[PDB]
Amino acid sequence: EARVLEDRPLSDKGTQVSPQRIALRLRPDDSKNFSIQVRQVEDYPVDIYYLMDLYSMKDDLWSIQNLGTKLATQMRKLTSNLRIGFGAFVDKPVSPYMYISPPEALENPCYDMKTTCLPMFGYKHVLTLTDQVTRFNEEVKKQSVSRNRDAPEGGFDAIMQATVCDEKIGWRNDASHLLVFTTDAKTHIALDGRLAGIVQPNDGQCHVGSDNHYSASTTMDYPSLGLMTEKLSQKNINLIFAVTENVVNLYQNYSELIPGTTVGVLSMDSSNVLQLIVDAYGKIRSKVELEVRDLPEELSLSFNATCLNNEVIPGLKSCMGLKIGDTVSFSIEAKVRGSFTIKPVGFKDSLIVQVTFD
Amino acid sequence: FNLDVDSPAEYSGPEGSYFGFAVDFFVPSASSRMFLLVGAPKANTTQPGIVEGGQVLKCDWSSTRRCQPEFDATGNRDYAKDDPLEFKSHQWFGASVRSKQDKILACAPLYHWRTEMKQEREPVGTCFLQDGTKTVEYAPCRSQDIDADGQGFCQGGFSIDFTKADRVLLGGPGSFYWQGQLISDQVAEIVSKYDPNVYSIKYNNQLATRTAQAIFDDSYLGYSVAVGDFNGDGIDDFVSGVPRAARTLGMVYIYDGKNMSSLYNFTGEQMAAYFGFSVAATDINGDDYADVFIGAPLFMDRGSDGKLQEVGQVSVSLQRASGDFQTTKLNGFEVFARFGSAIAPLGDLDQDGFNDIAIAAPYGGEDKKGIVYIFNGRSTGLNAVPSQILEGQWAARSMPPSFGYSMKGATDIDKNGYPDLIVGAFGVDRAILYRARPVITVNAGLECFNVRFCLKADGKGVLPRKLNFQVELLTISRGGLMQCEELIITIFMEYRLDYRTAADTTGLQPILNQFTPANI
Repeated sequence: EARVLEDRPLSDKGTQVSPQRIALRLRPDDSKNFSIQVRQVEDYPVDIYYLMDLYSMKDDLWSIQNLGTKLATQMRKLTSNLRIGFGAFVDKPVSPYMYISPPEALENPCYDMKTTCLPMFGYKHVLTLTDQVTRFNEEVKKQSVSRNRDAPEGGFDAIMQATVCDEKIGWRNDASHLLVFTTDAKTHIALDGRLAGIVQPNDGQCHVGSDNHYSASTTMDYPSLGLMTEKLSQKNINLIFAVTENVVNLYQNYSELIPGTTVGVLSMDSSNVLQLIVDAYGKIRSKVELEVRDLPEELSLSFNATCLNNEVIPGLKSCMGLKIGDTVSFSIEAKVRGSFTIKPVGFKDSLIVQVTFD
Repeated sequence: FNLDVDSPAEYSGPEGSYFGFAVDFFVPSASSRMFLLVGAPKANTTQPGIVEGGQVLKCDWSSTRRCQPEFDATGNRDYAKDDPLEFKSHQWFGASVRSKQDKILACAPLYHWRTEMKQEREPVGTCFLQDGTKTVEYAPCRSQDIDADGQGFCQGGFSIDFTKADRVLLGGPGSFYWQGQLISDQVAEIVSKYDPNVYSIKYNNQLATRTAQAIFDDSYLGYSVAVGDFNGDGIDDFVSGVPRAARTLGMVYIYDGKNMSSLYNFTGEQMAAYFGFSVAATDINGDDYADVFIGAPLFMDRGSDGKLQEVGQVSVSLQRASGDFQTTKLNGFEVFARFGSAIAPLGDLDQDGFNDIAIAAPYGGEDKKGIVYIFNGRSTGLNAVPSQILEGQWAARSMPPSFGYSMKGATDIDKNGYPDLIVGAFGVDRAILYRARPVITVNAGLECFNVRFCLKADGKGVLPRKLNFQVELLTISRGGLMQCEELIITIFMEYRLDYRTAADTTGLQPILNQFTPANI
């Protein structure tokens, strides 16, 4: 049987899944049917953590000088709780990535072109998620750029640390999380660290201390596409690849390996990031897909999506064709042959299925 | 299945010194011993003014089990007063350690030096060669082609492998804007053209790859290397892994051992899977050709329902006479186990007539202590299912134990007829040795009530003359004819071999075959 045991209405404006705690009870070698009802709530709170990459991106800093105000003017038209954060990364400050050759390049890595630059840093958390959009502006003016010898950078370290650090970044427990990722170069994927002498795998723990720097840059290797995926779904974070036109195809293929990621064509000076993010909101909340945790090994479940207008799509667990928010339903079977959680990707609401075998 | 687990040889080292990052045997053609060359790339030497240079240690097998290291005993050299030339500190001496007869090639990839022209630091990479009483330094990438545009950031000695004709092959994945490079020089040329005053040596038989276009930028050619025949002649060919090969998919290049032309290329399937992290060339089906084994520890297999889980993947390619390859992939077992990290050939582990291979997952199993898988090849390829499971025994201390990240096989240290395996666990800075127990095969018999139960046995290598079995129905000579007795519905008999008496001085208890039954 399947006792509902809990059900609250799909909330009108900013509860998303209708049944909260079903009470499955299976005789061996049998299967019954579930129920689900997603509701993309309009005007849901939004948090945007602007993870930027700063030498070829020095013009981007000037072109996004007033971004928080332009964000607020064009984001409060679809939400009422908006928070902005800022973080930066270049690459690990270790040997085969940074200019340590001249004795004065540790302090000024750009002592070749006759200018000034910041010493290279691994990951920097600058601004926590605040509702004050002017703090974004006044903190982004105090940002300069650094220089790295290699072409690939430490982007995945920054994404990982932003995802796992929760008090430092201040992702709300009840919010729609957007992570922006703007860069114009490739990335040093996992295992790109024994060239630098780093062979200790990433653990997932967050090491941004009170100094706001990733303290394990020269001690731990880059994260992989599995550790990142395992942590991007645990904390329900959506990642947007605001990359240039020379890295779009590269980051599109990484995107089609992690659920909940998209790409955007970031201009040469990040002069179209507002429209990019706004369109990325309508491309992140337009897709509803379901993912499972802690499924018993002796259980197998099918997924019959019923979306659009009373469709009978036989097998898909995800639906395309949502504009802002729609009420779609997926039926479920579950065979035993002798707590498991159903939840959408990017949201905390779930159907906690209670299973008791008799 | 024949590897011992009960009593393995252990080998410790300095704390946090990465003892076991490189493991290799040391068989000399000048004596009657077999030592263990184990590298500790983060150890502290007695060189004055050098911190964490690293060292390579020789470990005795039949002794008090002591371990003692001297490729160099000098500090930084001086190019003009008040400024040094090289900086051997934190140089990772011991990241690679190879051996062939009385030759020991130990390299420090993260070695820096001040190029004569500017005043800078460049990880060119350094190596050291020892042929007995003569030890020499080998730095092919320490040339006048400087900076990242040349061989300045070469990281030479990252991966090395000897050649059957003494044509050692070097891979440095940072040469020419990290496009990667491979360098092969004769051992005769290395020792002959060696001075302590000439920094750049041009040699004469320099087989080196040259720079390509900017499309192949940051590809890391030279991550791993191997030697094997793939053109048809007698000269071994260089197989190298390119994990970031221009789309991070991963490619593997096979060059030639004579003029170094592009012979064969492989390509990966999943991006950021590291197709080419480790390579190994051997024969797994006994056709006298050379097979290839490319590891992809970060491959993300599609799970049962719809999920992608990272388990690792090793690609098995079988050489054919026409040059084409037959490819078959075997996926990892555990999640985040890095299966396909250290593929070490073992030779004839059980002397079944076909060579066997070892694939290790350094971060998989119980408490992620590392597990080594053993595979035995047939004349169809190799068995998909593992033949033995090896497990770590030391819990992680600060660092992951990383058991199985470094391995080396196909060498008999007992001279007992079966080769042996050495496994390095640098996280717990331990090195371990497993001895292949001898293998016996038994053919059974059992052809008023008249019953007659027969049995005979045989094996290879060192083995006691007579084996005491134990048979009950409900001493047999090794190599003799069918010995049996006759004494006067299902009738059941079993033969349980007496391992304890069939042991030897150390004990090396023999093992029975794999497919043989015991109940009839």
